[PDB]
Amino acid sequence: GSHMASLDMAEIKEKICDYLFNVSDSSALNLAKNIGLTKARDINAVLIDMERQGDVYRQGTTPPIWHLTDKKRERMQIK
Ligand SMILES: [Cl-]
Ligand SMILES: [Cl-]
Ligand code: NI
Repeated sequence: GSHMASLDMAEIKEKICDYLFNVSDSSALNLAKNIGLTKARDINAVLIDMERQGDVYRQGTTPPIWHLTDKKRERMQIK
């Protein structure tokens, strides 16, 4: 919920990266449905931390839809 340095949170973060990059942009609710419903609070915590760092952004309110940022995609893809 805070333990961003744990193996467990690194695994949730890569599952989020994998989904947002290879599947699509997503609500947090849909990420939990795909990654594991019992991990919703850690998914929310990782998204908030990635947002603070400019690696994802949220779009809209009901619910917000999470997207990879251009800064993050530039580390992953060619222009
Ligand atoms: Cl990542
Ligand atoms: Cl990836
Ligand atoms: Ni934590």
